[PDB]
Amino acid sequence: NIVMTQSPKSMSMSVGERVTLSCKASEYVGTYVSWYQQKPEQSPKLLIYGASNRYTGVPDRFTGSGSATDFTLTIGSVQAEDLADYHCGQSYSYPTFGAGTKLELK
Amino acid sequence: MTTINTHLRETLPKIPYVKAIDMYLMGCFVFVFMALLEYALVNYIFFSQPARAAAIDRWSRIFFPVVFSFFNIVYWLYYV
Amino acid sequence: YGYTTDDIEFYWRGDDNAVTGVTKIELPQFSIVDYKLITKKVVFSTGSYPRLSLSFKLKRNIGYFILQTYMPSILITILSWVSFWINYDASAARVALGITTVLT
Amino acid sequence: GDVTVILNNLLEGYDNKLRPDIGVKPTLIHTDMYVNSIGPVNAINMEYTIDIFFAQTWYDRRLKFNSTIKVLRLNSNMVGKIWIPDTFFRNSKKADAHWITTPNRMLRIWNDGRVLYTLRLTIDAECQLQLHNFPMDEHSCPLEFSSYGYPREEIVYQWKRSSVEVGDTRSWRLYQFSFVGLRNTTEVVKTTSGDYVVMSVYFDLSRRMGYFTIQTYIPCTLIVVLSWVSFWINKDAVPARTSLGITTVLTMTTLSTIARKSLPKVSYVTAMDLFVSVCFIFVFSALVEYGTLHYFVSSQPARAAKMDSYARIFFPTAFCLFNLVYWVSYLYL
Amino acid sequence: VVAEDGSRLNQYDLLGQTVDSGIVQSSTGEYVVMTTHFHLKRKIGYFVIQTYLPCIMTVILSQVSFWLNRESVPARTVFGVTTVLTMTTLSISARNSLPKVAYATAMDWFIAVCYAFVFSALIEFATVNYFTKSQPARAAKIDRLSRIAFPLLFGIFNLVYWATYLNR
Amino acid sequence: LSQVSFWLNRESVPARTVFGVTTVLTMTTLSISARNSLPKVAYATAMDWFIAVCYAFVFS
Ligand SMILES: *[C@@H]1O[C@H](CO)[C@@H](O[C@@H]2O[C@H](CO)[C@@H](O[C@@H]3O[C@H](CO[C@H]4O[C@H](CO[C@H]5O[C@H](CO)[C@@H](O)[C@H](O)[C@@H]5O[C@H]5O[C@H](CO)[C@@H](O)[C@H](O)[C@@H]5O)[C@@H](O)[C@H](O[C@H]5O[C@H](CO)[C@@H](O)[C@H](O)[C@@H]5O)[C@@H]4O)[C@@H](O)[C@H](O[C@H]4O[C@H](CO)[C@@H](O)[C@H](O)[C@@H]4O[C@H]4O[C@H](CO)[C@@H](O)[C@H](O)[C@@H]4O[C@H]4O[C@H](CO)[C@@H](O)[C@H](O)[C@@H]4O)[C@@H]3O)[C@H](O)[C@H]2NC(C)=O)[C@H](O)[C@H]1NC(C)=O
Ligand SMILES: *[C@@H]1O[C@H](CO)[C@@H](O[C@@H]2O[C@H](CO)[C@@H](O[C@@H]3O[C@H](CO[C@H]4O[C@H](CO)[C@@H](O)[C@H](O)[C@@H]4O)[C@@H](O)[C@H](O[C@H]4O[C@H](CO)[C@@H](O)[C@H](O)[C@@H]4O)[C@@H]3O)[C@H](O)[C@H]2NC(C)=O)[C@H](O)[C@H]1NC(C)=O
Ligand SMILES: CCCCCCCCCCCCCCCCCC(=O)OC[C@@H](COP(=O)(O)OC[C@@H](N)C(=O)O)OC(=O)CCCCCCCCCCCCCCC
Ligand SMILES: *[C@@H]1O[C@H](CO)[C@@H](O[C@@H]2O[C@H](CO)[C@@H](O)[C@H](O)[C@H]2NC(C)=O)[C@H](O)[C@H]1NC(C)=O
Ligand SMILES: Cc1ccccc1-n1c(C)nc2ccccc2c1=O
Repeated sequence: NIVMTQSPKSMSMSVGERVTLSCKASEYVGTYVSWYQQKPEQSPKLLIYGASNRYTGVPDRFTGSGSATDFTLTIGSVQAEDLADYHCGQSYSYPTFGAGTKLELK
Repeated sequence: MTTINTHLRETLPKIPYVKAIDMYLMGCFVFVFMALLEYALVNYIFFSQPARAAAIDRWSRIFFPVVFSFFNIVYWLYYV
Repeated sequence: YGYTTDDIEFYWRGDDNAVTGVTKIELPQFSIVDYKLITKKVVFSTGSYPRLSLSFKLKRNIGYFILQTYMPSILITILSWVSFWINYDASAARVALGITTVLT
Repeated sequence: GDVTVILNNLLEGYDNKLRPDIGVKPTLIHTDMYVNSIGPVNAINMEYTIDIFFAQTWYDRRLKFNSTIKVLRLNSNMVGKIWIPDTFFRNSKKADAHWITTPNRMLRIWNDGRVLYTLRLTIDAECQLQLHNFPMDEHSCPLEFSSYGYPREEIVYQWKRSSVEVGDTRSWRLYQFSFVGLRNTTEVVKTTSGDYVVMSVYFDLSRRMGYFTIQTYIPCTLIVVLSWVSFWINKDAVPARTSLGITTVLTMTTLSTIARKSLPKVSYVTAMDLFVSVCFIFVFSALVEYGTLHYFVSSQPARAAKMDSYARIFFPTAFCLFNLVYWVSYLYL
Repeated sequence: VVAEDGSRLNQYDLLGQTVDSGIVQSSTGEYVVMTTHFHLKRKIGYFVIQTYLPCIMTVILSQVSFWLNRESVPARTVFGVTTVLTMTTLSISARNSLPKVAYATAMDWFIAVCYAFVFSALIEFATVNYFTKSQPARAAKIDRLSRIAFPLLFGIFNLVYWATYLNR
Repeated sequence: LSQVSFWLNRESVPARTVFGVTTVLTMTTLSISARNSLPKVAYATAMDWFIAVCYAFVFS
C-alpha cells in the first residue's frame, strides 16, 4: 500500500493570492497523481490528471507540478468558488487517496 | 602461478562466485606463498639461532608435501 | 556467369581511365605501388567466358615494424653483450643477464 | 471515409519512377538532421557511429488535393508508392534503418503538394584520423550525403536555417572525445556519372586526455623513477643494480607494446610513442651508466664515486626538462 | 512483468522495475513516450577475487621484504622490482575490463594506493641500504618502525575504503 | 639450456637455481601456449607427449 500524506490539513486564505497544496508519496509513483475538488454535498471532480495536465474545463489558474514522490497543486488568482476539499490520489498502484485539504475563506 | 590464473580466466565469463578451479589455484598459490613466508621466517632467525632454522627447514621438508597431499585428497573427494 | 563469350563481351571504358580513385587511397600499413587492367577469356567445362582483372601491387611500410619489433631485439642483444664487461667472479649477475635476455 | 477517396485519387495514374518536374527544372530538397547521439570513435577502423533522424521535404505537384483536410499524416505504408529521393551517405562504411516494430518512417503530404519524409538512421561514417599529436589530437570529420543517380541538373539539396539540431550531449557515447560544435557545407563534385550536389556536416571533436594519462603516462614515469632508484643502491658488483635495470627494460618494452597496440598500425611517429621511446632511452642510459661505473670501479674508485652522484643529479633534471619541453610543445599546438 | 526464471544476468542483479509515462517535444510535433526503468546492482565477487585480492597479496609480498636482513640486498631488490611489475600488470589488466572512461573509478583509486604502498616500500628499502654500513642504528630503527607502520597504514586504508564504498 | 647448468661449478648455487627455475617457467609457458591452437579435446596428442617429456627432463 502506498500512503499519500497531504499537507496542510486545513489552510484559510484570502482571495487573489497564490496558494499551494502539497502531497507526499510513501513510495515511487512516477506521475500517476491526480487532484480532485469536492464541493460540499457534491461528488469529487477531477482537476489534474497525470502530473501537470489540466483536465478539460479546468480554469488555467489551476497548475499542477509533480515529481517521483513530491507533488504540488498551485492555485494562482484564487476566486471565491474555490472553497472545497482537495484530495491527491496516486494511480501507480491500486489507488489510494490522501486525507485532503479543506480550503477556507479569510 | 599468477600467470597460470591470468591465462585461465581470459576464457571464462565474469562470474561472481568461486569456481572449483579457482579454489584449486588459490590453494596452490597459498602453498607457494606459505613456502616463501617460511623462508622469510627462517632468514629472520638465521644469524641469531641457526639450529632452530635448520629444524624449521627439516619440518617444512616433512610437512609441506603431507599437507599438500591432504589438501589434494580433500579437494578431489569433495567434488568427484 | 551465364553468358558465354559469344553472348557477351567485357571491356574497360577508356582502357586506362576505367578505374579511378586509386591514388587517393591511403592504407595505414601499405602503399599502392601501381595497378593494372587486364582483359582475357577463361575456359570452363560449360564454355568460355569473358573476364576482366583489376590488380593492385601493395608494398608494406617498414617503419612501424622497425619500431615495434626490430629495435628491441638489437637492444636485448647489446644488453646480453654487456655481460662481457662484468668480471667472471660475479656469476649471479652474468647468469641473470643472460637468462633475462633469453626470456625477453 | 473521404481520406480514402483523396488517397485513391492521388495515386491513380501516378508514376513513381519519374521525379517531379522530370523535364522542367531540378527538384529542390530541403534537409534537416536531428542527431540523437554520436557513437564511439574507434581509431582502429578510423570510423565513428552516429544515430540521426533524417528529414527530407520537397514539392510534388502530382500530390496536390483540395479538401478541408490540410495535411495527410501517414505511416510508412505509403512511402513505397510515391517518388522518394535516393539520398545516400558517401563516406559511410555501413548504415541501416530501423524496422521494429514497423519501419521507422514517416510521410506527411500537405494541401499544396509539399511532402515531408522522415526516417531514423544509424550510420558508421568513415573518417581518416591523422594521429599526429595523439593523444593530444583534435579532429573535425564529416558526414556527407547526396543523390546517387540524379546529377545537379535534376536534384539540388539545400540546408534549412536550423537544419542540424543536437540533443543533450550528456548521454552520448563519446569517451576519448568531447563534442565542441559543428557546421554545414555544400559543394559540387565531379564523377564519371556527372556533377552531384554534395552536402556535408562537420562535427568538431577534441580528444580528452584522461584515460591515456593514467593508462600510459603515469606508469612510464613511475618506471623511470624506479630506474633512478638504482643510483642510490650500494655501489658494487651486486646484482641489485643489474637485475633492477634489466627488469626495468623488460617492463618498459612490454608497456610500449601494449601502448602501441592501443591504436592502429600507423607507420609515422605519434606523440605518445615518442614519449615511450624517450622513457625507453632514459632507462637504457641509466643501465649503461651503471655498467660503465662498475667497469671503472676496478680502474678508478673516485671516478665511480663522483659518477654515482653526478648521475643522481643529472638524470632527474634531464627528465624534468624533457617533460617540460614535450608538454609545452604539444599542448600549445 | 519479468519471468521468474527469466534472468540471464551473471555480473548484475535485478532489483525491480519502474514505469512512467510522459511527453517529448519534437520539431515534428508532440509525442507520447512510455518509459520503463530496470534497477540493476552489480555483484562484486568477481572483481574482489580478480583485482582486490591480487593487489592485497602483492602489497603483503612487498611488505614481507622488511623482515629480510640488511645483508641480503639482491633479495630485497628482487622483492621490490617484482612487486612493482606485478602492480603494473594488475593495473593494466583491471583497466582492460572496463570502457575507456576518462575519469577514475573506485578500483582505480584502490590500485593507485596499493601501487603507492609498494613504491614506498621500495623507497624505504633504498633508504635503509643507503644508510647501511654508515649509520647502522638509524637503518635498523627505520626498518623496525616500517615493519609496524606499513601493515597498520594499509589496514587503516582498507578499512576506510571499504567502509566508505559499502555503507553507501 | 637446462642441461647446460650441469657444467657450472658447484660453488655457484644462485646461478644454477636461476637456470632451473627459469627453465621450468619457460616450459610451463610453452605448455600453456601449445594447446591454445588446438580444440579442447580430452586426450593427449603427440605434441603433448613431447612437451611432457621435455618438462620431465627439465625437472629431473
Ligand atoms: C541477395 O540475396 C539477399 C537475400 O535474398 C537479398 O537481400 C534481400 O533483399 C530484399 C530486397 O531488398 C529484402 O526484401 C526487402 O526487405 C525490406 C525490409 O528490409 C529490412 O527488413 C528486412 C526484413 O523484412 C521484414 O521486416 C520488414 C519490416 O519489419 C517487412 O516489411 C518485411 O516484409 C519483412 O517482414 C517479414 O519478416 C518479419 C521478420 O523479419 C516478420 O515479422 C513479418 O511478419 C514478415 O513475415 C531485413 O532482412 C533487412 O535487412 C537486410 O537488408 C538491409 C538493407 O540495408 C541490410 O542492411 C541488412 O544487413 C540485411 O541484409 C532490412 O532490415 C522490405 O521493406 C521490402 O519490402 C517492401 O518493398 C518491396 C519492393 O518495394 C515491396 O514489394 C514490398 O511489398 C514492401 O513494400 C511494402 O511495404 C513497405 C514498408 O515500408 C511500404 O513502404 C510499401 O509502400 C509497400 O507497402 C505495400 O505493401 C505492404 C505489404 O508488403 C502493405 O502493408 C501496404 O499497405 C502496401 O500495400 C523487401 O521485402 C530482403 O529482406 C533481403 N534479405 C536479406 C536476408 O538481407 C539481396 O538484396 C540480394 N542481392 C542482390 C544483389 O540481388
Ligand atoms: C599481379 O598478378 C597478376 C596475375 O598473375 C598479373 O597479371 C599478369 O599481368 C601481365 C602484365 O600485365 C600479363 O602479361 C601480359 O599477357 C598478355 C597475354 O599473353 C598471352 O597472349 C598473347 C597473345 O594474346 C601471347 O602472345 C602470350 O604468349 C600469352 O599466351 C600479353 O598479351 C601481354 O603483352 C605481351 O605481348 C605483347 C605483344 O606481343 C608484347 O608487346 C608485350 O611486351 C608482352 O610480351 C603481357 O605479356 C599477364 O598475362 C597477367 N597474368 C594473368 C594471369 O592475368 C599482374 O601483372 C601482377 N601485377 C600487378 C601489378 O597486378
Ligand atoms: C600512482 C602514484 C605513485 C606515486 C609514488 C610515490 C609515493 C610517495 C611516497 C614516498 C614516501 C616513502 C615512504 C617511506 C620511505 C622511507 C621513510 C623512512 O623511514 O625514512 C625517513 C627516516 C627519517 O627519520 P628517522 O630515520 O626515523 O630519524 C630517526 C630519529 N632522528 C627520529 O626522527 O626519531 O625515518 C623515518 O622518518 C621513519 C618513518 C618512515 C617509514 C615508516 C612509515 C612510512 C610508510 C608509511 C606510509 C606509506 C603509504 C603510502 C602512501 C599512502
Ligand atoms: C547551415 O546551413 C545554412 C544554409 O547554408 C546556414 O544558414 C546561413 O547562416 C549564415 C550565418 O552563418 C547566415 O548569414 C545566412 O543568412 C544563412 N542562410 C540561410 C539560407 O539561412 C547556416 O549558417 C549553417 N549552419 C552553420 C554554418 O552552423
Ligand atoms: C592465483 C589466483 C587464482 C585465483 C584468483 C586469484 C589468484 N591470484 C592470487 C591469489 N594472487 C595474485 C597475486 C598477484 C597477481 C595475481 C594473483 C592472482 O591471480
